[PDB]
Amino acid sequence: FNGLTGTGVLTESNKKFLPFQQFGRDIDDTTDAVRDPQTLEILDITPCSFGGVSVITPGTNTSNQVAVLYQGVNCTEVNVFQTRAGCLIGAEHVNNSYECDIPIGAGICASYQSIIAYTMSLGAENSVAYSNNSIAIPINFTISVTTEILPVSMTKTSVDCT
Amino acid sequence: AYTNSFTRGVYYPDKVFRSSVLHSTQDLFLPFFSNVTWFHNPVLPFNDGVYFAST
Amino acid sequence: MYICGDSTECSNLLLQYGSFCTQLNRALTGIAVEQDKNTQEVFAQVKQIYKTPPIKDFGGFNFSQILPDPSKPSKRSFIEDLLFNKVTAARDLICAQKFNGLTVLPPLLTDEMIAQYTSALLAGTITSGWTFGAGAALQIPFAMQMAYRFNGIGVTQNVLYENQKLIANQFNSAIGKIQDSLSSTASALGKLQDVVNQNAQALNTLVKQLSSNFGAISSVLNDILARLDPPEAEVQIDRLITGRLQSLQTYVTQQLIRAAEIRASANLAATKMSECVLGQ
Amino acid sequence: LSSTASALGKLQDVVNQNAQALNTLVKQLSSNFGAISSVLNDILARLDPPEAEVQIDRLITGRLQSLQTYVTQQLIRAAEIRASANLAATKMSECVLGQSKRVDFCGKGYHLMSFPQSAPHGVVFLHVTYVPAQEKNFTTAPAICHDGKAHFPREGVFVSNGTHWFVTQRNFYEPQIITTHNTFVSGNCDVVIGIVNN
Amino acid sequence: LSSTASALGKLQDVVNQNAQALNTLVKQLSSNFGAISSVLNDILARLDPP
Amino acid sequence: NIDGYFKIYSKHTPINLVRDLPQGFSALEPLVDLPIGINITRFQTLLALAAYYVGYLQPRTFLLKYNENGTITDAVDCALD
Amino acid sequence: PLSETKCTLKSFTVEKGIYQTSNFRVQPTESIVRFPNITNLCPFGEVFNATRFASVYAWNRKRISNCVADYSVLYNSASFSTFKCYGVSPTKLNDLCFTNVYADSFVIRGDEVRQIAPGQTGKIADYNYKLPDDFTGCVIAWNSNNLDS
Ligand SMILES: *[C@@H]1O[C@H](CO)[C@@H](O[C@@H]2O[C@H](CO)[C@@H](O)[C@H](O)[C@H]2NC(C)=O)[C@H](O)[C@H]1NC(C)=O
Ligand SMILES: *[C@@H]1O[C@H](CO)[C@@H](O[C@@H]2O[C@H](CO)[C@@H](O)[C@H](O)[C@H]2NC(C)=O)[C@H](O)[C@H]1NC(C)=O
Ligand SMILES: *[C@@H]1O[C@H](CO)[C@@H](O[C@@H]2O[C@H](CO)[C@@H](O)[C@H](O)[C@H]2NC(C)=O)[C@H](O)[C@H]1NC(C)=O
Ligand SMILES: *[C@@H]1O[C@H](CO)[C@@H](O[C@@H]2O[C@H](CO)[C@@H](O)[C@H](O)[C@H]2NC(C)=O)[C@H](O)[C@H]1NC(C)=O
Ligand SMILES: *[C@@H]1O[C@H](CO)[C@@H](O[C@@H]2O[C@H](CO)[C@@H](O)[C@H](O)[C@H]2NC(C)=O)[C@H](O)[C@H]1NC(C)=O
Ligand SMILES: *[C@@H]1O[C@H](CO)[C@@H](O[C@@H]2O[C@H](CO)[C@@H](O)[C@H](O)[C@H]2NC(C)=O)[C@H](O)[C@H]1NC(C)=O
Ligand SMILES: *[C@@H]1O[C@H](CO)[C@@H](O[C@@H]2O[C@H](CO)[C@@H](O)[C@H](O)[C@H]2NC(C)=O)[C@H](O)[C@H]1NC(C)=O
Ligand SMILES: *[C@@H]1O[C@H](CO)[C@@H](O[C@@H]2O[C@H](CO)[C@@H](O)[C@H](O)[C@H]2NC(C)=O)[C@H](O)[C@H]1NC(C)=O
Ligand SMILES: *[C@@H]1O[C@H](CO)[C@@H](O[C@@H]2O[C@H](CO)[C@@H](O)[C@H](O)[C@H]2NC(C)=O)[C@H](O)[C@H]1NC(C)=O
Ligand SMILES: *[C@@H]1O[C@H](CO)[C@@H](O)[C@H](O)[C@H]1NC(C)=O
Ligand SMILES: *[C@@H]1O[C@H](CO)[C@@H](O)[C@H](O)[C@H]1NC(C)=O
Ligand SMILES: *[C@@H]1O[C@H](CO)[C@@H](O)[C@H](O)[C@H]1NC(C)=O
Ligand SMILES: *[C@@H]1O[C@H](CO)[C@@H](O)[C@H](O)[C@H]1NC(C)=O
Repeated sequence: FNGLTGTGVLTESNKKFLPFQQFGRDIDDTTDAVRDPQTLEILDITPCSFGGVSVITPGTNTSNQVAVLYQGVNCTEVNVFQTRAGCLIGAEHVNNSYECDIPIGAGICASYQSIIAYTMSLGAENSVAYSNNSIAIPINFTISVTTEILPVSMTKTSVDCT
Repeated sequence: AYTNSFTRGVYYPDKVFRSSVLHSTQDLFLPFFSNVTWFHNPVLPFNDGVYFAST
Repeated sequence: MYICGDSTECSNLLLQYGSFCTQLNRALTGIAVEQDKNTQEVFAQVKQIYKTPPIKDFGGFNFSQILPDPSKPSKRSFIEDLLFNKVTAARDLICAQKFNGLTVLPPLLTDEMIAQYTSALLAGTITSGWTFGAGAALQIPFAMQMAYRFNGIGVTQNVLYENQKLIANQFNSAIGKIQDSLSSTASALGKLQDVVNQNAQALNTLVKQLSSNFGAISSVLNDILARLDPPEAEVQIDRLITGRLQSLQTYVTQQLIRAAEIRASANLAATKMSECVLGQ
Repeated sequence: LSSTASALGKLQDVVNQNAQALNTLVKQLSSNFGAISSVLNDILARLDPPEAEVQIDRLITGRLQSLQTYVTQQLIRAAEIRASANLAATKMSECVLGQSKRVDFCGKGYHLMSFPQSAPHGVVFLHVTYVPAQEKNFTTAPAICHDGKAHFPREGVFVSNGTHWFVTQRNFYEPQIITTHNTFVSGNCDVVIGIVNN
Repeated sequence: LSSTASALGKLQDVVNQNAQALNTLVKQLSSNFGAISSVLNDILARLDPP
Repeated sequence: NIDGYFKIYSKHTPINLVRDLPQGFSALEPLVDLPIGINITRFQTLLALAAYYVGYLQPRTFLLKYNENGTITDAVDCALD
Repeated sequence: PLSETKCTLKSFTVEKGIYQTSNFRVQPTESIVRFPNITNLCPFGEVFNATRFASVYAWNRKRISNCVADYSVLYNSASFSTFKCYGVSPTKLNDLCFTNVYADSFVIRGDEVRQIAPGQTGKIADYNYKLPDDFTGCVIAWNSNNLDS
């Protein structure tokens, strides 16, 4: 457009221009609407979709198949399963809830048993039988041993200049 | 006679459409609360621009 | 995308600077990974998911101002609703991207899971005392638990049993006063706003440093590439990489430095949750 | 420990991070940085000072920038390691040389003692804890009225198996008959809620 | 406290580190940095803008 | 008059006061831009077959605020106080 | 995709987890170009056809606007001596659109045409016609010996 070069999708804009502007924009010089020099009409501009990809795999040792997550993109222009963190390809949807190993995001995570994706389960549910005239006392006991590891130091390295 | 020009003399600096934004600009403006001179065919100076009101 | 906006020659030329991009991506990925462990270590300290019974015989105390309400958007309580309304949204659908190359990822734990964790912790504390942290829950009446808790500071247990109504009324009045204070004043939550302000301002500073000449003839790459021949335009392509690289490096360093303190605060909050809610 | 692996993830992660950072630093020495060659020996043995100095300046500034970045990352990592070491020293001091009354600090349960063991670049704590089990639930009461006087327990709790009343400690179940050597009287019982005749 | 020296070490190291950092910052103003001269007024007063 | 270009702005609004300039805010929409190139130092009004206030412009930095529809609502003069 | 993952990790074995490999952008096609609505020829020819020029102390100026300017027709001419064109480039001048053009004309001896350039001193460049430090469109000097000799 008259020396203005760019890429995107042109749509019929709704914002109203005063009769003396040539092109609109927004914060930090992002050209948002332009009038064409022939039909005088106003069209708004926005870039088409783009974004990263991720691969979910159970490990080469176990299986040789993967699933692909396209981040932050509507899978209408890329079983396809629509998440809130993008959209997933190669993983079926199950309506059961388990504890999962590979997190994806927005409460959705996938695992291997193939390559199913579900909503992570918070934990086992139970209701304590509360009452105002009863208590519960243990009768037996157990002795348990637990381990924990803490780092304290790393290697000492020196690098010269010359 | 002299008069105070409270908030008069603000124009559109450029031919760009903006909305819902605060924009900091630097240009030739009439200072706020400036001192305008009432007049009543005298030749007048034209320093770097003239704001010419009327009634 | 940030340094060489959707171009080909600039990407080729950037390859001569070695590998000054795996470091930035790896640092950002590490920060993003630890930002989920920070939340996981705090709330995820309960094994099961307890729930309060329909019986509401607590001796006079009313916890209805903090227990979850089923007729709520996210099944939150009154105090949580006020706190949410007193803090200043792209969560409707997938709309998080930018032409510059910056994106915001969604958190692993949605707010409903956090609310469920808090409700489970509160119900366990109310209905089982401190016994649900060591092993399994042991139900015990609330008045007897409070009489046990007075005995831990020196005061004998016959003080509560003869002044139960006064203590219950004082607790209810204190809860009401806290409700009124939270509802009226909104400047109490000053610690949670500083982080948001700092992050937003740093991101704005990063974005606002793309329209800078840095010594070249223009601040946009396309016009330089569409006006100069390519045995000379490479001189002006340089002096633009060397500034956009320094800006990114400064942003990454500042992000690491200010994420360390958030990790420290998360550790402190985890300790407080461990030895002040579960026990005494 | 002998069978299951990947139980020492923290130390392995630290070593991996350090080695990866060092390898990335040493890998940057082969970059052109806009000069004509990536090695000083060929540049010096192929040109005269007037522009050889320009080439050397380019290479020097690139290498110096890489070195500065590496040093900054090392400083951050060292600060984190110092924080972890301080936490480990605190845990040793409280849990090995004494007994900890602060919950969930050492182990999951009631702490008894701990044993330290060495590690390639860290320390391993073994905590011994006491955990109750085999629960049973009875009927309780807050006080007992005898001849118009209210009796409370010194330490323990009132329980009933269905016909008889006993006093038992909180964390274990052993019943004792109610005498005047384990209960104390406090006034009359008309305001206490839950009194029982016995 | 009033007899043995080097008892309040940590504060002394903090002060020394701050002083050394400030000194080495103010000391870098005299470096050439690959230019003709480290003084800006003279190098402006001896050459044309290009 | 800036670097060979002569620019004229204008506005027209009704007022209720009869003494001096009223209190309010309204932006000025450009009308005429001319590539003349000569300079001007003095000027003089002309009559037909009254009063007029004259003020002089100076270089300054302002902070303008735009509304939803793209019309300036208010401004702040940075070098005042 | 597994091959891409192995490339990213630079190893033949990958463990359990999620990895980030690359990114995808939609490729655009069918480019469009829109230009203004006038096709008048431009008087560029008259400036070089000018029989008379001026002296350096009073140099002639013309402002050019509302044209469809063609520079390939002038560039391909082999009658010019020096055409070192600063600013952008000669060959791309046909792909740009400007707002105004300034044409400046005079005549000078052969030993001073090297001095019409920014960032340099002398007698004529400093006391007759000084170019600014940013740039010029570009300078065109051509031989004309019969006209004033
Ligand atoms: C993917 O794209 C479709 C097409 O635009 C979206 O459908 C519309 O989405 C907008 C908001 O993004 C809503 O306001 C409209 O009501 C939707 N219309 C229809 C017919 O669905 C869709 O929401 C996008 N996202 C997903 C996950 O499909
Ligand atoms: C404790 O008393 C209750 C009385 O039934 C029992 O525990 C509850 O049993 C009901 C089933 O009727 C469950 O719905 C509740 O969830 C239980 N409460 C718990 C587990 O806290 C049980 O009979 C008694 N406990 C023992 C060990 O006998
Ligand atoms: C729980 O507390 C109540 C009183 O606070 C105890 O007895 C109640 O007695 C009245 C008659 O005075 C009845 O109408 C109530 O129905 C009783 N309470 C309940 C919950 O039924 C009661 O014995 C206490 N213990 C239990 C296990 O309910
Ligand atoms: C606990 O006490 C509070 C304080 O009064 C109660 O809140 C009010 O309860 C009355 C009685 O039903 C209602 O009419 C009011 O509308 C309640 N206040 C509000 C702001 O809703 C609360 O209901 C009590 N809870 C229980 C379980 O008794
Ligand atoms: C101890 O203090 C409490 C409150 O701090 C007193 O309770 C108040 O007593 C007054 C006077 O009888 C009542 O008007 C209030 O309604 C009481 N407050 C509540 C919450 O019930 C209490 O009386 C004091 N103790 C003594 C022995 O005076
Ligand atoms: C509650 O405990 C008491 C005391 O242990 C029980 O009373 C004893 O019951 C046994 C049952 O065989 C008799 O042999 C003893 O003679 C009883 N002792 C006395 C002093 O009478 C009582 O039976 C227990 N109640 C229940 C329901 O188990
Ligand atoms: C515990 O014993 C006392 C005294 O025997 C009971 O108090 C009496 O209750 C009866 C019946 O309600 C009244 O007629 C008397 O006036 C009360 N006082 C006396 C001195 O007899 C008390 O009800 C008993 N408690 C229980 C739970 O049975
Ligand atoms: C911005 O523009 C809109 C639309 O032009 C204005 O809304 C109009 O307001 C007038 C007066 O109140 C109504 O008669 C019209 O019906 C409205 N149109 C629409 C589409 O709503 C609005 O007043 C302008 N100003 C602001 C601050 O929004
Ligand atoms: C003066 O103008 C004429 C016509 O505009 C130019 O004549 C053209 O010259 C070119 C170059 O030799 C030829 O290819 C064309 O065929 C000529 N056209 C005509 C109509 O004669 C002439 O070059 C111009 N002179 C100068 C000095 O610019
Ligand atoms: C452009 O020119 C064409 C042909 O002369 C005409 O049909 C069209 O209306 C013009 N566009 C305008 C004046 O915006
Ligand atoms: C590969 O998987 C098998 C079974 O899942 C397991 O026994 C083996 O240890 C694994 N190999 C490695 C190197 O972990
Ligand atoms: C999920 O699967 C179960 C299987 O029985 C089905 O009943 C349920 O309707 C499914 N949910 C949705 C949203 O389709
Ligand atoms: C304007 O100028 C006149 C004369 O110089 C002076 O009396 C008057 O106070 C001035 N008013 C203001 C607002 O400066």
